[PDB]
Amino acid sequence: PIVQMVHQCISPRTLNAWVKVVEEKAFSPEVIPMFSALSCGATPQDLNTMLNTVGGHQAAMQMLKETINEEAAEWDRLHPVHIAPGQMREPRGSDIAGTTSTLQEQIGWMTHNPPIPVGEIYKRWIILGLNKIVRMYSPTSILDIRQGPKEPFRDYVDRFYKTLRAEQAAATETLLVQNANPDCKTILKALGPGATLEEMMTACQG
Amino acid sequence: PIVQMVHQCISPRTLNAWVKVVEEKAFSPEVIPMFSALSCGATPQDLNTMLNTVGGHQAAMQMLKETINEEAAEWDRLHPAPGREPRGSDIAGTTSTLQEQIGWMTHNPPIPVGEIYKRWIILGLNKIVRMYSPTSILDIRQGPKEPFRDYVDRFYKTLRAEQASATETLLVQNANPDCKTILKALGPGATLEEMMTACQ
Amino acid sequence: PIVQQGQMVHQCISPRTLNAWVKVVEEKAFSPEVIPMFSALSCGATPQDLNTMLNTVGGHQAAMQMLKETINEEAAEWDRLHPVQMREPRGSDIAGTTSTLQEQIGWMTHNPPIPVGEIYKRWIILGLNKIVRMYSPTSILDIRQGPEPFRDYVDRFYKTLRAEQAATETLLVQNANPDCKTILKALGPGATLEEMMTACQ
Amino acid sequence: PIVQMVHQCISPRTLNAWVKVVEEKAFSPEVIPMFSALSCGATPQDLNTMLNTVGGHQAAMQMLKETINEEAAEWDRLHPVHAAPGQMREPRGSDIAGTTSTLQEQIGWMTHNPPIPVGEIYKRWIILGLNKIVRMYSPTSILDIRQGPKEPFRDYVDRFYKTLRAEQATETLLVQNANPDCKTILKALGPGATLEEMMTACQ
Amino acid sequence: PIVQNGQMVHQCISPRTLNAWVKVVEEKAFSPEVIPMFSALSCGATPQDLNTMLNTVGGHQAAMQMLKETINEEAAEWDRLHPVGQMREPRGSDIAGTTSTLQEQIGWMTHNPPIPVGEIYKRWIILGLNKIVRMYSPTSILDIRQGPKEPFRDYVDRFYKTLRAEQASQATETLLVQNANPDCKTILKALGPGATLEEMMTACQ
Amino acid sequence: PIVQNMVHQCISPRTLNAWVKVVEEKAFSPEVIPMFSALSCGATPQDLNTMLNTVGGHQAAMQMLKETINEEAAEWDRLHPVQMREPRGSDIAGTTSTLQEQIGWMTHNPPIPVGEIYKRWIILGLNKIVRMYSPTSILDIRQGPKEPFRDYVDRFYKTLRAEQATETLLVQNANPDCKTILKALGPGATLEEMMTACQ
Ligand SMILES: COc1ccc(N(C)C(=O)[C@H](Cc2ccccc2)NC(=O)CN2CCN(S(=O)(=O)c3ccc(N)cc3)CC2=O)cc1
Ligand SMILES: COc1ccc(N(C)C(=O)[C@H](Cc2ccccc2)NC(=O)CN2CCN(S(=O)(=O)c3ccc(N)cc3)CC2=O)cc1
Ligand SMILES: COc1ccc(N(C)C(=O)[C@H](Cc2ccccc2)NC(=O)CN2CCN(S(=O)(=O)c3ccc(N)cc3)CC2=O)cc1
Ligand SMILES: COc1ccc(N(C)C(=O)[C@H](Cc2ccccc2)NC(=O)CN2CCN(S(=O)(=O)c3ccc(N)cc3)CC2=O)cc1
Ligand SMILES: COc1ccc(N(C)C(=O)[C@H](Cc2ccccc2)NC(=O)CN2CCN(S(=O)(=O)c3ccc(N)cc3)CC2=O)cc1
Ligand SMILES: COc1ccc(N(C)C(=O)[C@H](Cc2ccccc2)NC(=O)CN2CCN(S(=O)(=O)c3ccc(N)cc3)CC2=O)cc1
Repeated sequence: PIVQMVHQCISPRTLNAWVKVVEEKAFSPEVIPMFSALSCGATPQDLNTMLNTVGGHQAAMQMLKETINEEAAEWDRLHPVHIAPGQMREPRGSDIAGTTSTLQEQIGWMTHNPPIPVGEIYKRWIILGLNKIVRMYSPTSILDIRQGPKEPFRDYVDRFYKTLRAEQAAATETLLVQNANPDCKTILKALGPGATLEEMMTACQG
Repeated sequence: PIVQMVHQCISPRTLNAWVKVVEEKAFSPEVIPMFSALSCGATPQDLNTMLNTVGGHQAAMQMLKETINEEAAEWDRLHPAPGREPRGSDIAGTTSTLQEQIGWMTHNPPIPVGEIYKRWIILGLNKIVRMYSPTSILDIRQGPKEPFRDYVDRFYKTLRAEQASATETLLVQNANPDCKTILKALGPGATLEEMMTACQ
Repeated sequence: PIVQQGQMVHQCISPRTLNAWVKVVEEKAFSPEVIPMFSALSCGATPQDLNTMLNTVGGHQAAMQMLKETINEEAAEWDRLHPVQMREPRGSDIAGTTSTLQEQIGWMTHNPPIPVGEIYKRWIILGLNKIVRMYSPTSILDIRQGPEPFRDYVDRFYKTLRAEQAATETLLVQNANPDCKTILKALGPGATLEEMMTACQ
Repeated sequence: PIVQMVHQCISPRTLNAWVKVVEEKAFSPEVIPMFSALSCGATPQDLNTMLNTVGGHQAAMQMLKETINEEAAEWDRLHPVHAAPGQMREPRGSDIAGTTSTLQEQIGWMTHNPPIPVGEIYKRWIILGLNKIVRMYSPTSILDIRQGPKEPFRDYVDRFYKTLRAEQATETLLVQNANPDCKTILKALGPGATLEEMMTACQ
Repeated sequence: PIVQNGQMVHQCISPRTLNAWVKVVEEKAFSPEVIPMFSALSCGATPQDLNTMLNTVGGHQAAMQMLKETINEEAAEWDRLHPVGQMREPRGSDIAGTTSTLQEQIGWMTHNPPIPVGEIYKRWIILGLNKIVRMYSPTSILDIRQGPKEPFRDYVDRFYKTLRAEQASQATETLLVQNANPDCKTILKALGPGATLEEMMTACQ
Repeated sequence: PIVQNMVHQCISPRTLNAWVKVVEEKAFSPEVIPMFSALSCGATPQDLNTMLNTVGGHQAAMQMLKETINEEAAEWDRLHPVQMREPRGSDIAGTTSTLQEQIGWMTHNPPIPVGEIYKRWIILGLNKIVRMYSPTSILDIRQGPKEPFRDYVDRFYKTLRAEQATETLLVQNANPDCKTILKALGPGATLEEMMTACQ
C-alpha cells in the first residue's frame, strides 16, 4: 500500500489474512468489507497482488476480470485522454487496472496535486465484480427463506437477512411476516403495522 | 483510525480480533467493551468496516441499524461558507466522506463524530445483549447442591445482561434454604465477601 | 495507556494486550500469578484502560462485584485522607467512574504528576489479592507430604501458601512424611530449603 | 530489503511465510505472487536466502538454477562488462544473481543515482524459472479437463481456469469440454455470451 | 526494560516477552536451555521487570523460594563488599527491587557512569537458576551408559545433556569411552589418544 | 543485534522462537543453515552465543560445533596476531570479550566484522554436522522400479546438498526404463528435458 506519502510493502499479515478469509469464507458477503479494509491505501499493483494470491475459485476470478474490463472500457469512454516530457500523463482504464502502468506511475498519480486516486477507482471496480460474484454464489432466494415448523424465530430472521444481504449485492418486514410460520405469523400480524424488528422478535421468542 | 493527529488504516489484528470475539462469544456482555477498545480512535468509516466484517447475526445487525436511525433522528431533531455541520447520517458515515470525518474529528474545537457514532452503536449493542439474555433475574435461583459462588456468578452475569445501558436482597431470596438461613443470620449490611465466606 | 519528542502521550490499548489479559483470565482463573500479569499488562494504564481491561472479563462476575466492593472501600478512604483549571481527583475520579480520559491524562502528566492510574491499579490489585486468598482451594494446614517426592510436596506447600497469603518452614517439616522428617530433624534447625530437598531426594 | 533508502534485516515473519507457502502449496501458481510480495524490495542476497530456506523440492530448485544461469548468460551478452579507483563496477549476470557480489555492492546498485534495480532483474529471472516449474508440476492438461455428467458447471469452470493458469504460466474449449446437458444450453445462448451469463445458464 | 530509541527510556514490558517466558517455563521447566532464554527475554530488564517475569511463573514455587534464598545471600554479600535530590548508593535489597522504586532503578541504570542494577540482579538470578538446574538433573554423568542397541550419537546426546545440567556451576572423552558399550568402546580404544568427537562418532556409526 | 534506525538492540522473541522451532522441527537438515544466517542478521557474538545456547537438544552436535570453533579461533590467532585493541579468536567467539567491545569492533571505521567472522565459523561447523547426519550416500540414491523420476531427482539433489556442506551419476543411478530414455537424450540435456521425458 501507500502511507505517510510513502509506498509501503504489503505485509505478510495482510496477505495471509486475505488468503485465509477467502479459504474460510469463500464469497460470503462479509468478505467484501474485509478486502476493502485489507486493501486500505493499496496501489493497483498491491490490489493485483491480493487478487492473484487467491489460489482457488478461478471461475470467479475470470468473471472478475470480465467486470474489471467492463469498467475500464466505461472509463475510457467517460474520460478520454490523448505526452509532454518531464510531465506525467493521465491514466486510462488499463492504467487504473495496473496492466499497462508501472508502480512509479501509480504512486505519481496517487500522490500528485491534484491527486488522481487510481487505487480507489480500481478498488471500486473490483468490489463491483465481487458483489456480482457474491450475489451469484448465494445458495437460495429470499422468496424461499421460510421459517420451519420448530425453527426459533431468531434463527429464521438471521437466515432471512443473510440471504437478503447476498441478494442485494429492502426493509421487507412484509415478506418476513409472510414467510414466518403460522403461529409467529398470527402473533406478528396482531402486533400491528409499524412494528420494529425488536418487537417482532420479542413477540416470537416463545 | 485517527491517531497521534493522522489517519491510520485499520489493522489486520484489530479486524481479526473483532471478528473472532463475535464468532467465539456472540453477544455476551463482555463483547461490548472489547468493541469499544478495538474501536479506539475509530472514524465512522472504520466502525462501519468492523460491523460489516461480521458475517453472522444479521438479525442483530438489522436491529442495530434501526437503533442507529433512531439516534440519528434525535440528533437531527436537537442539532438541526465555500471551503459543513454534520447531520445524523453524516455521523453514521452514510452521507459523509472519510475526509469530512477526519476534518470534524481533528479540529479546534474537535467534533467527535466517531465517539458519537460509537455511542449510538453501543446503545444498540446493549439492546441486543439484553434481547439474547436467556433468563430473567427472577429465574436465577441457587440450586440445592449448587455452590454459593456458582450461583452468585450466574446471578450477576444475568444481572449484567439485563442491565446493559442492594443487589444482595434478591440474591438472598433466590439462594437455597441451607444458605438463605445463614445469610439471614448475618444481619443487615453484610458485604458480598462476607456472604460468600459464610456459605463456603 | 500513557507512553513516552520523548514525552508522554495517550495510546490506544493494543489487541495483543487485551487478548493476553482475557486469555490469562480464561486459562488461570484467580491463581495468584494472574495478578503480576495484570500489573504488567496494565503498565502505564489510565483508569479508563483499567476499567476496559476488567470489563473484557466475561466470567467470574461474583469476583468482579467483590472487586467493586473493595474499590468503593478504597475510594472512601481516599476521600477521607485527601478531601477536595484542573481539579484534584476524588475516589470516584481515580476509579474512572466520574472522571474523563482528558482529566486522567492531565492528572497523570502534570508536574508534579498525580498518579491516578497507579493508585487505581493499587486498589484493583488489593481486591484481586482478596479474591485469590478467598478462592484458594486448600489451607496450608492440610498440605502434607504423602508416603510424594519432597519437591512436589514443597511445590504444593508454597503454591498454597502463596494463595493463602495475598510463612514458616516449621509447618513444612511437621507436615513432611516421617522418612524426610527424620532427615530434616537430623539436618539441624536452621537448614535452608535447598539443603532439605537436596538431602532427601 | 531496502525500505523507505535503508537496509533492513529479513523479517522472521517473511521467512516463515515463504517456508509455509512452499510447504503448503508446493508450486501451485498462486505461490509466485506471494513470493513477489514477500520479496518486495529484496536484494539478491535476500532472494537467495529465501530460496535456500526451502528444504524440499530440490529438483525444482536445480531447474531454477539452470534458468538463472540462462538469464545471466543473456544479460552478459546484451549488457557486456568491461574492465575504477573507488568508483563502482558494471553488474554482470552473476552479480545480479548474488553469487559473485557482496551485500554492499547490491545496495550500491539498487540505491545508485540513477538506480540499477538488480533485485528486480534477479526476481524476474526467478519468477521465469518458477513459472516453468509450475507448468511442469501441473497435473492435467486443459484438453483433459472435461465436465462430468453430474459436475456443477461452476466447479468445472474452476478446474478449467486453474489448469489454464498453470499452463499459461477460451470459451470455445470451455463449451466443447462441457457435458451435453450444459453444452446444448451454452450453444443455445448464442455467441459472445459472457462467463457470468454462461454460468447462470448452466446453474 | 530500558532501551534506546536519542535517550534511554523505560518501555513497558511487552505481552510477547511475558508470554515467551511463561511458555518456556511451562514447556521446558528448568532444563539448562531455559536460562539463556530468560537472559535474552530479560535483555535490558530493570529489577522490577525481572521480578515481574519471575512472579508470572505459577508453578515451581519450591524453586522460586530457593531462588529467593540465593538472591538474599547475594544481596547480603553485596552489602558487605559495597558497604553503604541526589542519588543514594544501592544496597543489596535495592538491586533486588524490594526497597527501591522504579524511578530509582532507572536513575541507577541510566546514570553517568551507569550502575547496572538490572544486570547485577539478573546475574544473581541466573546463579540461583543454575543451582536449580543442577538439582533437577534426573541422572548423574556416572549413570549415563549406552545400551546394547543405542546409536552412539544418541548416547553422546544424553551424556552431554547431563553434563550441561550437572556442570551449571561456577576429561569429558575418557568417561565417554568408559561408559560406552563394548562394541563401540573397543573401536574408540583402538582409535588412539586425541580423537575428536566427530572422529569418535564416525567410528561408531 | 546491531542495526541502523547503529545501536545495540535486544534480540526479539520472534527470532529466539523461530530458531528454537526450526531446530526442533528440522534438526540439521541443510535448509536450517540459511535460516540461522537470516535469523542472525546483524548479530553480535553475544547474540550468536545466545542463539546457540537456546538449543536444548543435540548436545553432541553442539560440542562438535565447539570443536570446529576452536579450530577456527586457533587458525585466526595464527594468521592475525595482536584506546581500542585488536580482537583475537576467543574475542570473536564471545568468550573473553564484552558486548561493548563487540559493538566497538562492529561499528568502527573501518569496521572489524567480528559478528560475520564468528558467524562464518559457526556455519562451517554446522555444515560439518549437516554432512554427518545425512542418512545415505549419493551413491546409494537409486531410482526405484516404480518410483516417479521427479521423486528420485528430489532425493538425489537433497542428498547431494547434504553431502556438499551432477549429470553422469544421476543417469547412472536411474532405473532402466528411465535410464534408457536419458541415455538416448544425449549429452547436454537440461534437467527440465530429463524430467519431462520421464514423466
Ligand atoms: C444508519 O444506519 C446505517 C449506518 C451505517 C451504514 N453503513 C454505511 C454501512 O456500511 C453498514 C454498516 C453496518 C453494519 C451492521 C450494522 C449496522 C451498520 N453496512 C450495512 O448495513 C451492510 N448491510 C446492507 C446489506 N444488507 S441487506 O440484507 O441487503 C439489507 C437489509 C435491509 C435493508 N433495509 C437494506 C439492506 C444488510 C447489511 O448488514 C448503513 C446504515
Ligand atoms: C467503584 O467501583 C467501580 C469502579 C469502576 C467502574 N467502572 C467505571 C466500570 O466500567 C466497571 C469496571 C469494573 C469491572 C470489574 C470490577 C470493577 C470495575 N464496570 C461497570 O461499571 C459496568 N458493570 C457494572 C455492574 N454490572 S451489573 O452486573 O449489571 C450490576 C451489578 C450490581 C449493581 N448494583 C448494578 C449493576 C456489570 C458491569 O459490566 C464501576 C465501579
Ligand atoms: C528474595 O529476594 C527478593 C527479591 C525480589 C522480590 N520481589 C520484589 C518479588 O516480587 C519476588 C520475585 C521473585 C519471584 C520468584 C522467585 C524469586 C523472586 N516475588 C514476590 O515477592 C512474590 N512472591 C511472594 C508470595 N510467595 S509465597 O509462596 O507466599 C512466599 C513464601 C515464603 C516467603 N518467604 C516468601 C514468599 C512467593 C512469590 O513468588 C522478593 C524477594
Ligand atoms: C481484468 O483486469 C485485469 C487487471 C489486472 C490484471 N493483472 C495485471 C494481473 O496480474 C491479474 C490480476 C487479476 C486477477 C483477478 C481478476 C482481475 C485481475 N493476475 C493474473 O495472474 C492474470 N492472469 C490470470 C491467470 N491467467 S490464465 O488463467 O492463464 C488465463 C485466463 C484467461 C485468458 N483469456 C488467458 C489466460 C494468466 C494471467 O496472466 C489482469 C486483468
Ligand atoms: C571457543 O568455543 C566457545 C565459543 C563460545 C562459547 N560461549 C561463550 C557459549 O556461550 C557457548 C555457545 C555454544 C553453544 C552450543 C554450541 C556451540 C557454542 N555455550 C557455552 O559455553 C555453554 N555451554 C558450555 C559447555 N556445556 S557442557 O555440555 O556442560 C560441556 C561440554 C564439554 C566440556 N568440555 C565442558 C562443558 C554446554 C553449554 O551450553 C564457548 C566456547
Ligand atoms: C544458478 O545461479 C545462482 C544464483 C544464486 C546462487 N546463490 C548465491 C545461492 O546462494 C543459491 C540460491 C538459489 C537456491 C535455489 C535455487 C536457485 C538459487 N543457493 C545455493 O546455491 C545453495 N545450494 C547449495 C548447492 N546445492 S546442491 O544441491 O548441493 C548442488 C548444486 C549444484 C551442483 N552442481 C551440485 C550440487 C543446492 C543449493 O540450493 C547460486 C547460483
